[PDB]
Amino acid sequence: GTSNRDWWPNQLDLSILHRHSSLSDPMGKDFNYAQAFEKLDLAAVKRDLHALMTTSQDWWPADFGHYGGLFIRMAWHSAGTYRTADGRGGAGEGQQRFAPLNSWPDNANLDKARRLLWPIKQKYGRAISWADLLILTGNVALESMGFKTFGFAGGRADTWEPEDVYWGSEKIWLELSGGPNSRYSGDRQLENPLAAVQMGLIYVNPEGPDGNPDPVAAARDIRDTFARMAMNDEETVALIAGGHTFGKTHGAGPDSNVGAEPEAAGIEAQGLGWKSAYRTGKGADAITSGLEVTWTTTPTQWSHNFFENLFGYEWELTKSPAGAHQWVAKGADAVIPDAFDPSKKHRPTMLTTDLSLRFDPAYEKISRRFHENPEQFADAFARAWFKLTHRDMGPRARYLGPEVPAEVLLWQDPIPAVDHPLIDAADAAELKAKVLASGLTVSQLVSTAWAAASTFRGSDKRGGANGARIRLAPQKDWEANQPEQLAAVLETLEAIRTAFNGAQRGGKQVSLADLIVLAGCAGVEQAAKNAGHAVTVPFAPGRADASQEQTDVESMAVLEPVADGFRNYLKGKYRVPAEVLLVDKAQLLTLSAPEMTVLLGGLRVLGANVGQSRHGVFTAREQALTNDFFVNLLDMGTEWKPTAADADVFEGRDRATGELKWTGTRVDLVFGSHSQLRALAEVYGSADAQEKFVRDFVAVWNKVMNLDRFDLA
Amino acid sequence: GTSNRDWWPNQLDLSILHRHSSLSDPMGKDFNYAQAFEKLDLAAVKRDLHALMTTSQDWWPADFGHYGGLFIRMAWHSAGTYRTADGRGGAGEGQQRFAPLNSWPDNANLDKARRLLWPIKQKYGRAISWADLLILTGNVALESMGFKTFGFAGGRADTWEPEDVYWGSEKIWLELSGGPNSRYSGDRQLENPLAAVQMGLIYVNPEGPDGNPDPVAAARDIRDTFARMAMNDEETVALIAGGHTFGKTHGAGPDSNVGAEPEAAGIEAQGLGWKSAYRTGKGADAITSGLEVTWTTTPTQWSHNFFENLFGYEWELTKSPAGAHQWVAKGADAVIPDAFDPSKKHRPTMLTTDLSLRFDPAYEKISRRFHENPEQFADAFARAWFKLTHRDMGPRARYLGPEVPAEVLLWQDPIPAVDHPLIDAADAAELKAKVLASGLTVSQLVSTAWAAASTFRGSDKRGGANGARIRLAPQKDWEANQPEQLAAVLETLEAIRTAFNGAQRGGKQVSLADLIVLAGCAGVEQAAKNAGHAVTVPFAPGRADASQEQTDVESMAVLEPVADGFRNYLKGKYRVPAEVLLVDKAQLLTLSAPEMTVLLGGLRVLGANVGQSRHGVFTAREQALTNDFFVNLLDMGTEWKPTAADADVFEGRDRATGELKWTGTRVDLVFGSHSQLRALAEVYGSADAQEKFVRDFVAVWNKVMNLDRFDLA
Ligand code: HEM
Ligand code: HEM
Ligand SMILES: [Cl-]
Ligand SMILES: [Cl-]
Ligand code: NA
Ligand code: NA
Repeated sequence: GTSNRDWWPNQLDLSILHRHSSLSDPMGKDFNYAQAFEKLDLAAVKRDLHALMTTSQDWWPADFGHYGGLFIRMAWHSAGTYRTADGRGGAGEGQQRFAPLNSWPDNANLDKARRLLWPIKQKYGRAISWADLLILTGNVALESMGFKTFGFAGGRADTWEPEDVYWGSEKIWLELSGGPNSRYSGDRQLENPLAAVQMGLIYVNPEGPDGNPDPVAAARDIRDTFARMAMNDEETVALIAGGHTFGKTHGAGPDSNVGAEPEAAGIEAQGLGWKSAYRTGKGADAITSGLEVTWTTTPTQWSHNFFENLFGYEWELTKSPAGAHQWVAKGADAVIPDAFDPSKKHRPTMLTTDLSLRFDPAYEKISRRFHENPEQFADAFARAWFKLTHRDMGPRARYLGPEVPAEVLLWQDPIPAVDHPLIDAADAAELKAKVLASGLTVSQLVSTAWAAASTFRGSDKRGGANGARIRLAPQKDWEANQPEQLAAVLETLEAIRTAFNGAQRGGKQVSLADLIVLAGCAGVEQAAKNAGHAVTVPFAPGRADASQEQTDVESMAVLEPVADGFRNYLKGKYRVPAEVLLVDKAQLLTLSAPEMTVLLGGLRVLGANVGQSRHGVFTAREQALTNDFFVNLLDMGTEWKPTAADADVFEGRDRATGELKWTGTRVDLVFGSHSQLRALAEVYGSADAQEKFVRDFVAVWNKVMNLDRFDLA
Repeated sequence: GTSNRDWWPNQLDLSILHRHSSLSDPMGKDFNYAQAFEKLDLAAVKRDLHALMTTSQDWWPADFGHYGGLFIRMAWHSAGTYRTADGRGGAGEGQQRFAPLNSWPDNANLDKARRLLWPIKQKYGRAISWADLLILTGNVALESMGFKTFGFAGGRADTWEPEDVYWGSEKIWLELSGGPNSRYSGDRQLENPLAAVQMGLIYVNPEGPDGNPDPVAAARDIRDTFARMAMNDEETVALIAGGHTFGKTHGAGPDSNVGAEPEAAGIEAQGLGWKSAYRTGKGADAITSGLEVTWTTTPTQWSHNFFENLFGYEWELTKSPAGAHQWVAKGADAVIPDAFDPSKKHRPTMLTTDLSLRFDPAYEKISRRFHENPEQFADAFARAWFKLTHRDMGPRARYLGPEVPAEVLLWQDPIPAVDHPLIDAADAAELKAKVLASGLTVSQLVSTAWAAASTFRGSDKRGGANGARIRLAPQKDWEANQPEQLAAVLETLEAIRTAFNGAQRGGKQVSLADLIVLAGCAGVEQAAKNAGHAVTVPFAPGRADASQEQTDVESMAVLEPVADGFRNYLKGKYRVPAEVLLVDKAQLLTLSAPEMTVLLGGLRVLGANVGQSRHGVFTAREQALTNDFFVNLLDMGTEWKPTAADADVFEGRDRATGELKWTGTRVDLVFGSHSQLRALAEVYGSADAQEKFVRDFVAVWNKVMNLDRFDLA
């Protein structure tokens, strides 16, 4: 059946903005997962999970009699698709159970692990999400084997369809680099926003870079991918050594014995895949990655044997039974247990990528300290495992249940507690009046609040106006934020705040974060008034102000908007058309197409553009909140042509006279071109639409202002 | 960016069932288009449309000074995508303004027509939909030019994204037959459900079949395609001769002058396409189809000149200026006006397909009769134009405004008025009790009501339980409907009805239509009681019984379910996998994936299967309303394999014992395979879900029972 994507393969795609509708959701519209989880008997689930670890099923027999390793692997893959560049991936939505992740080659046989979990998911039903369960299972596996975890938070609600993520352009699973859709260029530079070396891998190739078994060069790939998942050297060493304390790899026979991945398998396979023709197909004969490595003498017990072996032996290159490169300690005795035959033992083995921890010089220092000081290794691994599995969960206010760690970590972008009464409605009105009396303009007010709030991304729930991090490094100096203009606005708002707080009794105070938002609300109210409409913009206090010391500057970098079509801003020149970047930003802000459309057309005429550019400012009453953008954009009396200077800027001239009326960018003019967006623009540009425009604009503005307000959830 | 569709191109696609969400819709959730239209001043819109007809715009100058022809073509094409096979296409959703239809070659320059309408759309806003406006504008064009229409109904709500329609498999626009994705096979047999001869055409090729200019062979294609659009010979001759009484074609220069269609055009084209490099590119120089024909001496006025010319001359084959085949009148004088130069005239011309109306023997008889009796021609064309443009609108209860024709037509599948008091809640309880006392079983009561109601399709809003057409030819004899069992149930229900109606005072009576549905309700109630649950199923009376004479048997044939996954029924063997057919039927029924899931799992355990098949009946308590289907389908204790006899039937055996537990079809087992469906099955198969399953099932049941109930909208 030929589709629109087939006829017009480069048209913009809006269906990313309408995923996750009420239509696809089997739960009622009022279902609240946090309420369900908060009444779950978590202790009882964990007891069930404990028992499962050593209850072997014949259709996928447990190695060593214990599923713990398989489950740690499962939970680390659940979390391990995360990319800091856009916050997509991670464990937070349980996406491992949907395409394409359920069928990535790095997730081979995790379909078995997920299936083992069904009886428990079934027992507790909607009170524990799959997303929570994958992670909880990994924790319980660690605990069952003697490892003390740092804690666990619930609150990952399940999702019901695949997320739309760019995982790369290769059309072949695992394609080595250098092909026609290579994700590398230059001196081994991986394209943003990717965080893996080959399509269908979690991070790196366990045999080495493009299969070359050189630990040193494999370390460079480890470091790069891990950094693109927000982990530094110490965290990376702790995570890899920690995880490979447990279990084993599977490569009992040649890879060609393994059949179709789950999305390709027959219907009778009932959602499982990688069925193997090698011997029994499972257990002692299992083939997963094609490597055959068991790291430690006690694969079902926490120990410090991974570093004892890594440093204690000299290693030589050998091949698994499937032909993959791996390493053996030939000088060793057969000290490693066999997974099923109590009468067999094996020599110690390692992956290329494990040897990286000893032969990369920066890693060796850390490895050695963890070898000599295994308590430091256990503490690091516990912290990094928590971070790994909670990195995309958002503000601590979303964390549920009795096991949440009390320690506040810098990576969580922490917000201080509020310990004082909040402003009320009359106070908000008085502050809005003081703000407008200061001389700050509609444009200044709207721009500053937009800049503060629109760093939010729903992918990992980082960013937003809570914290007032706009006033701190590095946000204050981001080019999009107009650093000198922003400094003048913030100074005036801070003086207002100081005056208001100084006049209060009884501990009542307003935060700067709240005032930035409220002042943007005043700007929108005044814009509506400029257009002859009295409206009240809703405003919810309770934001707090974070300090510089509570703000990791390096980790904030990935939130910098380099493209923000809402402010007609592009930091430099990109391969991807600006309209594509606009939809991407909309998806991250959780906006539908209609909400995107209303919001942009309003911001244009409020003076939100960076630099006060006239591009898209299709009004003669700037700073009045009207539907002028759409009425003028859709006026057939105006003809548009790309400029000679810049093919991405367009001039709109009167069709009869040739007089120049407006200029625009691709972001502006897509609303008059794309057939779905233009149908939207038509609604808002019609003669009956002034009231609808204003209401829908105020509603989306308020949505944006509240994106990180999980304290009010 | 590689997608799931790329990796797994034949995996089932559920996003068709979650199109048209509240997310993509710019109107608020409570917007009611019928209420908006009812307050429109239709007389005012029509005056603006009359003015527009002769308000020529320089960017697309009106032929003969009058856009009427262009607009009739625009309306005919809006309605002309309709296929009786599935009810998809047609004018009823305004899909002409979206991909792919906005860019079909046959809709070239209709983007201009649509744009001429924007000032009117804009003026009236939400009170007139694009979908209604296209049709209204065609009617007003006809009226402007002297032709009295039969009527007009409003009520076509706009839609906001492309509908998912199978338009064929060709990957080349306009591809001639016999290619790798040929829509023809055999003795020119067009594949169902298609109703056009080439990809991107409305019906036929105006040059002739695959471009060969034989009017007789063209006639065969006209007859077949028009019959696939629900028109017979009389209506087809009236429509083609009526339409080509007006206006002209456009082929002033070679097609190679015309540029990108709208979805491929640059952003500066602002939603328009087919920009031409030939001379001025418009007006006297216009290129649309490549043909250059003007049919009549008065192209802006209704006349009898089409048939005078058709019969009055002998025709010679010639070429337009673009090289296309067309016909010219032998020895004729230059009597046809030029569109722009009052000093030029032209000889009469015709398309191959116009000559079909004279050279096909059956058409010639009709054409002659219309030539001799032009009042018969006028009346038939009025009637046919109304049918054309309203065929997908559904029951008359949907028709809005002051111009709706009072005459009831056979094609509207008319339902008689109700002229008596309706049963109340006490009466409903009394009838449900008599139904349960009669001996009829849960399976019989559910099956019959399913059969009556599940004929509805939302594509053209035909079918459903109103009417009690299940008791008439041809529904009573459909294989899916189990004709002998159906007759036994109808006999018992009719005796209950007769007894009930005979005991009433005043004119209170229950229709058989209502009783069929009420009796199904009772069956679901009894099923829930069998499972130990106390459930009341909602019921809305008000259906009436249609007569056989109000039920066109040939037009009902296209509603026969040849595949009905909900009854585990497949009439024969199809190219398309049964799961694909299931989703297609769910889309027709307007169900989401969750609704499809709940409904199928319930139907299976209630005994709705055709033939009492055990396939999918995964319960030991048939006729009790439980979530057994899901709990058993997801039990990993059972292993599934395709049978030796039939690869599309599967056996579920105890994994440890080998004992046979169940059998299933692909429709059954897709719920345990497809990763989105299995996620849904899991919610309903969980230990906390029995009550939710029951409630959700009763809701979807009632939805299906009410699909055609536009008298309660
Ligand atoms: C450089 C990073 C890493 C590489 C290349 C990698 C590579 C692999 C490979 C190839 C397997 C074998 C899969 C099989 O054949 O069954 C695996 C197993 C395992 N990995 Fe990793 N690993 C990485 C990091 C991690 C991390 C961060 C964790 C967790 C903290 C982890 C935990 C495990 C566990 C527990 C297994 C055992 C699975 C079982 O017992 O079934 N690994 N690793
Ligand atoms: C066998 C069926 C038909 C064929 C093959 C056919 C073909 C065509 C073509 C090729 C054009 C020229 C397009 C252009 O170059 O501008 C056209 C124009 C038109 N047809 Fe048809 N047609 C069919 C049926 C219809 C019907 C059912 C109606 C309406 C009831 C219709 C009314 C129009 C009118 C009004 C125009 C004139 C457009 C103008 O003045 O711009 N035709 N037709
Ligand atoms: Cl994601
Ligand atoms: Cl459609
Ligand atoms: Na994420
Ligand atoms: Na339709």
